[PDB]
Amino acid sequence: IIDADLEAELDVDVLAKAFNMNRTDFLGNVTVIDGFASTGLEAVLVDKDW
Amino acid sequence: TFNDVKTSLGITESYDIVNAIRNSQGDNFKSYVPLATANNVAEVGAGILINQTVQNDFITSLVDRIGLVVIRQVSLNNPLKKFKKGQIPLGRTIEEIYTDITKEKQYDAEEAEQKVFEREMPNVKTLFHERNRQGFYHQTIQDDSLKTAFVSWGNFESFVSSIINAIYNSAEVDEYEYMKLLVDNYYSKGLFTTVKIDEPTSSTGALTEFVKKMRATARKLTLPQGSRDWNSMAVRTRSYMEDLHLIIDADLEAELDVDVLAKAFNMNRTDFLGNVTVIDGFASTGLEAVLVDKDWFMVYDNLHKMETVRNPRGLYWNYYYHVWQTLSVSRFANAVAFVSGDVPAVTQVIVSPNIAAVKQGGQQQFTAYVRATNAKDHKVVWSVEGGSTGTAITGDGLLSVSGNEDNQLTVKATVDIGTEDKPKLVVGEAVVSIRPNNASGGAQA
Amino acid sequence: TQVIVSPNIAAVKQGGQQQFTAYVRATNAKDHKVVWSVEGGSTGTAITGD
Amino acid sequence: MVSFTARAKSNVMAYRLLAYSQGDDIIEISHAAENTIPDYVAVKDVDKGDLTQVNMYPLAAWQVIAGSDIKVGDNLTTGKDGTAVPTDDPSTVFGYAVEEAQEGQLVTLVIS
Repeated sequence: IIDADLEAELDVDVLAKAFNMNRTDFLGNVTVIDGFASTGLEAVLVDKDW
Repeated sequence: TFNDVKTSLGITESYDIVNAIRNSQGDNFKSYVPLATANNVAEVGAGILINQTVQNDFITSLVDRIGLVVIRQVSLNNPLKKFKKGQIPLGRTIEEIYTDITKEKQYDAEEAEQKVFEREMPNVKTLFHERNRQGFYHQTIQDDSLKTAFVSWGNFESFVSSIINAIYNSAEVDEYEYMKLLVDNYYSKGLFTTVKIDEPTSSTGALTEFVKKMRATARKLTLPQGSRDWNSMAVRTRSYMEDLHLIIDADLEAELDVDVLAKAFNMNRTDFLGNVTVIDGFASTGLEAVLVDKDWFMVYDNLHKMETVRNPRGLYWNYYYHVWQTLSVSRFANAVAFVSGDVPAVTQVIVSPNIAAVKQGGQQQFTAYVRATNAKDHKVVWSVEGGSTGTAITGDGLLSVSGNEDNQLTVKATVDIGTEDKPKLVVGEAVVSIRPNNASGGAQA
Repeated sequence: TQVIVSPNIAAVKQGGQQQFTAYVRATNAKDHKVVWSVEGGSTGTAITGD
Repeated sequence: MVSFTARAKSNVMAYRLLAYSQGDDIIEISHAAENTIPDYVAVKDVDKGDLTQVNMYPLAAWQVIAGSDIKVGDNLTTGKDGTAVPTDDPSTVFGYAVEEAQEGQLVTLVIS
């Protein structure tokens, strides 16, 4: 779970991620959100059964 | 039975999100202001332990029953079980036999007049393995008591099976750990072919070099022509890229994936560094990673079954899932350790025909394979011990039996590294029994 | 961040024992020695250092 | 074990070090005095007039309330309220710690 802005920063600057732009073998099922309200919370990675 | 139960029992709350929303004034939490029941969603969301019986909202006399029971089916697997072999019911020892290639003679019909029946011995070496771990998984299921917590046999039975599944999880996870142990053990014995690397978890250059070294290694390991340098035996063998596996700590793995683009490009490719098995960190220090041919593992199942017994007094069942297994490692098949930081100049000298026998007065040529971490040729010194007689060995590794003793000679290949004040005598050892011959002699001339 | 105490729920008969385990979700700084304590009505009733 | 009847004479608290005295045809028990060697350890709260029992057995170790912070291997003696505290005077040592304890926590001890 990650917002679009950070996601974009990562897509462009980190080539490993760019190479694996849509691969769930790299990270999880990247789902883009509006943004977390909690201050400092940049991203969360959870099990689908969470 | 409980009474004074908090909704936030073990909650180390950072801040009260409810109040954050309540006091929202153009801040991020304004996005939750439009919500209608946010206060309750937060209050009893995010979990909830214990269980405080809740009365019905409309009729307070009535209580709300549980609508759904969720019995989890989570199963753990041994990431290394793909290296397992078959079952061994009867017997305990496994003999691994591996032959070898043997030189090349030149066609010569003239010579062949007398060399029919020349006699040329095979180069066969064996290893033995045996049942090792023998444990079991003990659980009590007091079914009759459990029944008060269920309203249906579907759920009841599901629960019981989750316990049984947990037993299987327990077994499979421990299996993993013991296989991990095999790796650290083999390493602790200096049997992996070692590779000196700089701490990869530092400079990206080190990470880059680390990858290059692994790639170099892998290509050598699968080099069809065969090699005698990638295992703990002197035998010539080979691997397949799909049979090579990389045993590596997730942290380092991530470092490599991100910083090395070649790794990223081939992150999804088994033809790059073989198959990859990401693990938790090794117990050994410098052991950063292991590249290994699947046949290296000699893990066989022995006895494994579940025994049960009913306690007629306590109305319960005990389950005893036994797991006896032969866990071991072959010295054949290729395997490489990537060791960060300090390494020995020589890790493990190997001597040819480790197990040999020779007639009184006969001779046997040996070869030493110095597993150095450099290309400096640290020089082998041949030696023989147990020589109750003048039996001796030549400087080229040629053992020559006196013609009369038999004392299971110890053949040594000594490599002294470092200063002679701290003579680090790395020694390869072999043993030679002496077959009776009683040939006429005493002194030549 | 948080400390998780093993069996959230126990049921000691009196004079019996129950081993609890703390899972300190530190983050980076390897914090250590957990102080165990227990609250109740009848005096005595206590937890060992482990 | 060998059990016998004894009467508390001063609000016995669990996990406290106990002493005893000869009372009205019965052994009376209470918290051990400060800086001495205790005889028995409480494992139940027993009030000033309450009657209870003692279970005799050469226990290897006792679990008592630490009267102060205790380091592994510390020689222990009685402290305030019958708690166990670190010391260095042999004549008051009744055992020693085999585990760390903070004040108010239980500390396992081995008798000597």
